[PDB]
Amino acid sequence: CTFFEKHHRKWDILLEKSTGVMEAMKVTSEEKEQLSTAIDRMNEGLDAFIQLYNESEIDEPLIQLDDDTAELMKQARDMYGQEKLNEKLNTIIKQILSISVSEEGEKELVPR
Repeated sequence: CTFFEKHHRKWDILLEKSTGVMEAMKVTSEEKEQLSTAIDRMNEGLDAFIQLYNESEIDEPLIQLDDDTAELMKQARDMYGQEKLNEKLNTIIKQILSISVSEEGEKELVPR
């Protein structure tokens, strides 16, 4: 992202800055810090990166891909909800997770 990669390390930057700092990008307005950030890069960044990865950032050698990101949205969605906005995040995450970014795994393994 800041070295060589472009978006390959950006999606992780948006997921690492959005709900990976809890202020560096979580205290931008809350509603705008989740939406603006859910569209900022998640817009074409997700639709793109996803169309390039569709694993949640697997290509990127970090841990795997599931925890690489899931661990982020998990710790948040398990600690507060995703960014302390669960109230509205549930939709922001459900949207940025149902948009087919989670892992294009039928929404998430099993729907029902």
